[PDB]
Amino acid sequence: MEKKVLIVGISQKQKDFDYSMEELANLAAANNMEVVGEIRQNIDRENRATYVGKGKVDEIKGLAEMQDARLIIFNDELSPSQIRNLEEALELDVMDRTGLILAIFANRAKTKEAQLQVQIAKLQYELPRIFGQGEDMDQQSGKGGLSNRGSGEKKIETDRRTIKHQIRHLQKELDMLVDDREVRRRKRKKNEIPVVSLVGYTNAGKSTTMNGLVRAYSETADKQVFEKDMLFATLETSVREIVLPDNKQFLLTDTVGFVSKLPHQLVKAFRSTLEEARDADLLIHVVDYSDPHYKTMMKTTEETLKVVGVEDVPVIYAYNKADLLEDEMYPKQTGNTIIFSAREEESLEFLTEVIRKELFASYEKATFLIPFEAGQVVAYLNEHADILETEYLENGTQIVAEVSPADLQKLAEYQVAE
Amino acid sequence: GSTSNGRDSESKRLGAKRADGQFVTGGSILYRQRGTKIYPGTNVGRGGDDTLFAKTDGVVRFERMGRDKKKVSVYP
Amino acid sequence: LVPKRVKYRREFRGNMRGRAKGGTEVAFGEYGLQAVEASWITNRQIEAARIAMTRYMKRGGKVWIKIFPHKSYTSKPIGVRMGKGKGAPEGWVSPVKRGKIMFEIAGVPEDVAREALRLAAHKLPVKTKIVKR
RNA sequence: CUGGUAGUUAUGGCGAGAAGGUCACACCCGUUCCCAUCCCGAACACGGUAGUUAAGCUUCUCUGCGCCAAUGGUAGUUGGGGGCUUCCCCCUGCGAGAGUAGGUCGCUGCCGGG
RNA sequence: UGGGGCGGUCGCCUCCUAAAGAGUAACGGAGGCGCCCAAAGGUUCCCUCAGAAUGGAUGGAAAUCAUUCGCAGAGUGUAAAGGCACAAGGGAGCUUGACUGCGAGACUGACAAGUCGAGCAGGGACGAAAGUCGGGCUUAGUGAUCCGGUGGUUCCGCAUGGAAGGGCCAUCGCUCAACGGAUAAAAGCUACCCCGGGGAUAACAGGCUUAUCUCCCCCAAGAGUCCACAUCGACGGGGAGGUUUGGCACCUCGAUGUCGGCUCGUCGCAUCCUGGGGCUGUAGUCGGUCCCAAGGGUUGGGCUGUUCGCCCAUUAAAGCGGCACG
RNA sequence: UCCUAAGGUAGCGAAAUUCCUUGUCGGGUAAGUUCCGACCCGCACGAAAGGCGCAACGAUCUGGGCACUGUCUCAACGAGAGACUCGGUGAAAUUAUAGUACCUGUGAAGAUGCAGGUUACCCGCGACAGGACGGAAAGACCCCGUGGAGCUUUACUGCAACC
RNA sequence: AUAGGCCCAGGCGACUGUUUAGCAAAAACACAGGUCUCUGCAAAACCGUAAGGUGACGUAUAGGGGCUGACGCCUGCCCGGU
RNA sequence: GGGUAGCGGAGAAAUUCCAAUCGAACUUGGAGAUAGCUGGUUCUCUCCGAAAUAGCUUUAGGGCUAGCCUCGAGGUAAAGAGUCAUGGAGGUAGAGCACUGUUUGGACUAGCGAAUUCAGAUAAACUCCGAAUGCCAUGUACUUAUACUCGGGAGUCAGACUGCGAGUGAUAAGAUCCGUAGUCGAAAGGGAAACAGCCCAGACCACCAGUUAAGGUCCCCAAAUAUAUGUUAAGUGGAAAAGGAUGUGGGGUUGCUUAGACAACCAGGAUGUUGGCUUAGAAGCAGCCACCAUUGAAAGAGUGCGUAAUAGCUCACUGGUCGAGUGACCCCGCGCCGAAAAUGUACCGGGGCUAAACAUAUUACCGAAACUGUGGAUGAACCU
Ligand SMILES: Nc1nc2c(ncn2[C@@H]2O[C@H](COP(=O)(O)OP(=O)(O)CP(=O)(O)O)[C@@H](O)[C@H]2O)c(=O)[nH]1
Ligand SMILES: [K+]
Ligand SMILES: [Mg+2]
Ligand SMILES: [Mg+2]
Ligand SMILES: [Mg+2]
Ligand SMILES: [Mg+2]
Ligand SMILES: [Mg+2]
Ligand SMILES: [Mg+2]
Ligand SMILES: [Mg+2]
Ligand SMILES: [Mg+2]
Ligand SMILES: [Mg+2]
Ligand SMILES: [Mg+2]
Ligand SMILES: [Mg+2]
Ligand SMILES: [Mg+2]
Ligand SMILES: [Mg+2]
Ligand SMILES: [Mg+2]
Ligand SMILES: [Mg+2]
Ligand SMILES: [Mg+2]
Ligand SMILES: [Mg+2]
Ligand SMILES: [Mg+2]
Ligand SMILES: [Mg+2]
Ligand SMILES: [Mg+2]
Ligand SMILES: [Mg+2]
Ligand SMILES: [Mg+2]
Ligand SMILES: [Mg+2]
Ligand SMILES: [Mg+2]
Ligand SMILES: [Mg+2]
Ligand SMILES: [Mg+2]
Ligand SMILES: [Mg+2]
Ligand SMILES: [Mg+2]
Ligand SMILES: [Mg+2]
Ligand SMILES: [Mg+2]
Ligand SMILES: [Mg+2]
Ligand SMILES: [Mg+2]
Ligand SMILES: [Mg+2]
Ligand SMILES: [Mg+2]
Ligand SMILES: [Mg+2]
Ligand SMILES: [Mg+2]
Ligand SMILES: [Mg+2]
Ligand SMILES: [Mg+2]
Ligand SMILES: [Mg+2]
Ligand SMILES: [Mg+2]
Ligand SMILES: [Mg+2]
Ligand SMILES: [Mg+2]
Ligand SMILES: [Mg+2]
Ligand SMILES: [Mg+2]
Ligand SMILES: [Mg+2]
Ligand SMILES: [Mg+2]
Ligand SMILES: [Mg+2]
Ligand SMILES: [Mg+2]
Ligand SMILES: [Mg+2]
Ligand SMILES: [Mg+2]
Repeated sequence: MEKKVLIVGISQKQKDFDYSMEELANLAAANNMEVVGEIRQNIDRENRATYVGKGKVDEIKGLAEMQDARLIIFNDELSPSQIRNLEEALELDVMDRTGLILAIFANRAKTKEAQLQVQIAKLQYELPRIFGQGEDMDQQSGKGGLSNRGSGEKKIETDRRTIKHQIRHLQKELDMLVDDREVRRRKRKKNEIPVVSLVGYTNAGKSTTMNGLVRAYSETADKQVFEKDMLFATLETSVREIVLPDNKQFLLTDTVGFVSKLPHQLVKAFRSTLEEARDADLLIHVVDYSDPHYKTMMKTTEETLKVVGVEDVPVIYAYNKADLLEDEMYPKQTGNTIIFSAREEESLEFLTEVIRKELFASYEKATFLIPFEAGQVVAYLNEHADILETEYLENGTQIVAEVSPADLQKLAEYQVAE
Repeated sequence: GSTSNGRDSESKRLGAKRADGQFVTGGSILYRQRGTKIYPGTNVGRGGDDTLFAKTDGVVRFERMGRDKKKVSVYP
Repeated sequence: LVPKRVKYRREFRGNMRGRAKGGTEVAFGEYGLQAVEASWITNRQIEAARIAMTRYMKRGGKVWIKIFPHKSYTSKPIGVRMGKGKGAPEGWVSPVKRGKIMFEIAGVPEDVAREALRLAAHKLPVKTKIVKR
């Protein structure tokens, strides 16, 4: 059924501390749990032993036993000794934000890449905590003496080695999977298709933008990407063709969303996943302009991109949800900023116009004379470049069109000087 | 780990103590029961804890009263 | 598929001798899967088979599931010895005897029905066959 | 023919449709008396018989429900013998439950009156 | 007591396991008891429940009233099971049999104990008789002996009469709950330890098992710039191995030396390099994946007792396992 | 403001004390789980069971240099004492009897001796240690015995001594 | 032939000394110094049933017991419980 | 040269030393301390022959009473065992939905949704039903040899595996704990290569006699290179699943065909027309909507390849040559792949086998300490 939980937080000199508890409640509501009470404390430093102090523990226990809760959720990462102390004091179950995010990710992992990533993150998180957890059985006080027969080791060494071993096996499987993944990018790298990637915060509107663009400018436009409010809807990346009316081709990629106060054991998984965004040719930053806190989001967004390791890539900041705001006109371009609504034909037209302006800038005018009997080149021009005017001459076809340097070099014999 | 179970009561040795067609002496116990699973018949008495016993000498007969019930009698 | 409540939390495992007592004929739809052997069938297996065979038909026609997981089973973790009472319940199971019809479908032609039942039968731990009313 | 009183696993019950009579039985009339109501002569008790078969009661007809119930087959199984042992197969004897053919609108005894 | 310790339990009652007589084990699955009632006991007479529909002021889905249907769908002091509507359920009148001496004969049972009982005598309660009554619908609600206290008694009473003191009958004093109760009276450390024993019983290695583990597969939704099967593959399903974490306690306690390294190797192939090949998202270069293949080869240091691991610098390459972790 | 007899002061701090932990940053090295210097979320420092410093001292413990070298790469040669052959003298631990192969299997589940195969003329001398679950010591670990002894205390019952 | 290798930095203990004859030489013990407490002389304390002794042929600047351990700077709050 | 002596002394303190001995010296005595523990316990033959369980226990590897063995003696309205006939008590297997829990799909619905109904499921602790077996009696039935009471002497209280019925465990274990039968224990002989517990079968002694059981009959190695009819090509037999597959044999249906089928060969395979739309195009063959008509034997508004569009190739379909079969599905038998481990072939005991394998039927022989033959020894009961 649904479990009853509590959420506990300290001010800790955070600048807001209120959106943090709001999003913690939202995350709990995304794990088939409901918040039946929150406790906050305005302490500028974190308690070393119980994270809240002596009196707050009793207050929390009283509220939990009055509201009939089954678990307590703490807004920040805990310590193994803190977990031991809180569990002993409360006589309940204790869980922290990192555990909550891992729980959210575990049951939404479909492809085994995500499943293995979450598995390794969970084992890495639980590895330091097993010390006092297993000492209760290990610290049996009475075990023996000198024996002249034995393992030549103490039990702590043995169980440390056992827990250390399996981590390497799981990481090895991860590495093999990523190496296999690099095989499927061979065709993209061998050719030189430009790539543009959508990034941003969660529920910003990336998937809707991608679906609109795909419906507008794709051959197999029936290939849509899932969209919803919920929570981390897309846990996988997608790549699609986009072909423009002026006969230009590029690839559009979609990736996952993130949230503030992100665990460090899972940022490695995100760094593995965002490897397509790392080698992108253009970045589109979707921002939910309607949300008042959106500004804060932008900062934390760059922070994530600073950690996975994507930099020096041109970025266009797109402000979604323009229709939800009153007394505003859209689409509009200001510097490297776009104001638009994803569910609009004209907004998508403006965004794709901006993309075409930014990426393709080395398509210059050129004139070619293709002889009639030696034809089969006008088709290449029309299906690989945008033409302006062609003429039916007695000696052949006189075409003028704007092309790329590769086309110029390939068609260097047909050029005519002026 | 603990069971929290493990108790039982001593068996009470219920059921028929004499056979149909057997000769029996006065005062002998014929049947032990909870409730009147079998009723007393002719020359048969019912004890304080529902025990059926013979009141005379004779031969034991297990018989069927109206459709759903049974009884036991002793005939000289 | 889990029962809402049970009278007891622990139960004997039972046996699977003999032919199925009832439910050996197609009674609602036109097509059915029949068990040829006996097996425990869990609710994960039922759910996987149902999703496969329903997705193939694109939510057309009707599907009837003729078995319910009434029984529960327990287990013990790694590292515990024998004794100290019975273990904790894990999942729910349906014991299926030979001859039992466990899935029925209607509302689709021969090809769609037979291919959906073939797709479903590969998710199950028992040896099956396809029968028509 | 009827009134009383017994026996018998509902084949005897429930339901429906009709005939009959103060000879018996009953409803019915009344509350002085014995007796009675957590109040009520409704019941119980007592004192009579104008009307009545309207009901109970008695007699006849219905399978609608209920109940009783074969034959064959099948499940299971004692003993003997085999497999490829979540279990299965063969020989011999025993043999259901469900379903059905069919049965049933009771049958016997004693006493007093017509 | 699936080593011992920690935890739990120890007496009695009811059900399942228990294989259609009785009995039947496990640190198997579920619950109760250490009382209550002066009527909730005895007897005589009388009668019948839960719920629903309908109709009606406060009144409402449900309070009291009226009709109909209604085999028990209620109740039975309390847990369960077996019983009970000729009540064992519910009312009213009178009462104390919730009596004294016993008891043919049976059930159960190692003993000690426990259970049922017609009938006889004394004196009664209720009924007009017949008759019923030695507690409660049945089955839990309990503790031996020794030693003391209280009441009774035509018993004894150390020369004799008494007395002191005993006996006999009735009754009282136990979380003696480790509940057949060692004493009226009792907790810990031993790495400073000792003796008698045991592979009846743990720690190393062997054996069995294979949940877990490592490897290999089946189906195919999906990913892969179109495109299930170049390369991957969710939800589910099937095996091989015997190197992991476990289970068991079969050899060894009148001794089977236990980690890492050094010296010396040898074997398997699920192949790290080198040799041959099919497919490719194989233009070339550089690669990916699978099939054949065990002939030979497969580095020196920093840190840590370390195995492992991280780092430095190389190499064609810096394989994974078995041999009592050789 | 609540509670307390009162709420850990100075100084020091990943420490002979820190589980997480190879904490984080810096130094030293090509590379430093050890070492040195800082930081302070001290699992579980702390003021005569003293806190923090400190010249001189140490067959103390720890980290780094110069010099030096068979410690090592990677071993070679030479001297003497045993070993070896000859003459003299001459024990011991141990031992059920033995004409005492190998592989795969079987079996109280690890066989010289059992099965099926494969090898193998009889007797010695100099060497090496894989096995004889090799020898030595009725396992010190572990459990058991209504075994023992030493020690403790607000276990029980006592005794000395003192008031 | 016989005849100191040296230097830099850290923990611990001030130092010379003592110790598990036969596995541990030390960071353990001692120590000079500090402090608390008891003791008026037939002293307290200790041996012994006692007599008799040590203390001491001493007399509070002396003698017994507890803890700390050169030296430098210091040694905070609590008398509810025992 | 002297002093301190074991309920003690000495200790710059380590349980350190007090004659190679110290968490309490050595010697003699109490003393043959006590030991529910381990070891040992000495001549022969004859008859019988267990237990490894219940209850209680400061009990758990000890004991006591009962159960099971042996020796002696008694009494009968013969009480013991098997089958047959007859009569009973009892709710398991199976089944069912009448109650109680769990549960699926409709109709209808108090208001997505409680009740009523229709159909369909499920149960160790559900039952309107209900066996086979087992149990208790009766009999005068038939057969057969114990049964009980009293007394003397015990040992046993660690059990193991195999089949069947359950729990626990993972529907693991040569695991653990009960019920039921067997064998071992305490049982040799024959067969499973070897191999307590599986299969056959119970050794009084002797024989250079016979017949059989399980298992076998090419050689090791005694006996069939047996008989008849089929199957298998893997060394399957002699190891392993989900899945995959024109292996092979036997059946049962169905389409076309000597007015010529299937396969190949020869010839044709056309016209409006490049159908319309879209596109720079789109000509059958990028894509969308249509799929008509004519000649004719038929010939698609096109089956695939090909161009950039064409062009070009090919198919569907028809006539011609030869003249016998050919193509779809269902059931059953035996085989195939999936199939990898460490000293040496090593998953038939070996050689070897194409039967010396498998299926059905048949008949001889071998084969034990079983049973029989001949000769000895010996116990009991009952007779003369
Ligand atoms: N009014 C308005 N609503 C919009 C606009 N764009 C998107 N939305 C809403 O916001 C939601 C965006 O969801 P989605 O794009 O799936 O979020 P996401 O970025 O994929 C979250 P994740 O990172 O897990 O994939 C949509 O459900 C849509 O209804 C817009 O322009 N205007
Ligand atoms: K299947
Ligand atoms: Mg220890
Ligand atoms: Mg009563
Ligand atoms: Mg006592
Ligand atoms: Mg110690
Ligand atoms: Mg081990
Ligand atoms: Mg092992
Ligand atoms: Mg021994
Ligand atoms: Mg090193
Ligand atoms: Mg190289
Ligand atoms: Mg190894
Ligand atoms: Mg560092
Ligand atoms: Mg460094
Ligand atoms: Mg430091
Ligand atoms: Mg210091
Ligand atoms: Mg110093
Ligand atoms: Mg200084
Ligand atoms: Mg000096
Ligand atoms: Mg110095
Ligand atoms: Mg000589
Ligand atoms: Mg010599
Ligand atoms: Mg041999
Ligand atoms: Mg020789
Ligand atoms: Mg004992
Ligand atoms: Mg000692
Ligand atoms: Mg010392
Ligand atoms: Mg001084
Ligand atoms: Mg002093
Ligand atoms: Mg003096
Ligand atoms: Mg002093
Ligand atoms: Mg002193
Ligand atoms: Mg002190
Ligand atoms: Mg100084
Ligand atoms: Mg002494
Ligand atoms: Mg010392
Ligand atoms: Mg000593
Ligand atoms: Mg024994
Ligand atoms: Mg033996
Ligand atoms: Mg044998
Ligand atoms: Mg032949
Ligand atoms: Mg499968
Ligand atoms: Mg076939
Ligand atoms: Mg043809
Ligand atoms: Mg095969
Ligand atoms: Mg095979
Ligand atoms: Mg093969
Ligand atoms: Mg085999
Ligand atoms: Mg052969
Ligand atoms: Mg003879
Ligand atoms: Mg003879
Ligand atoms: Mg004789």
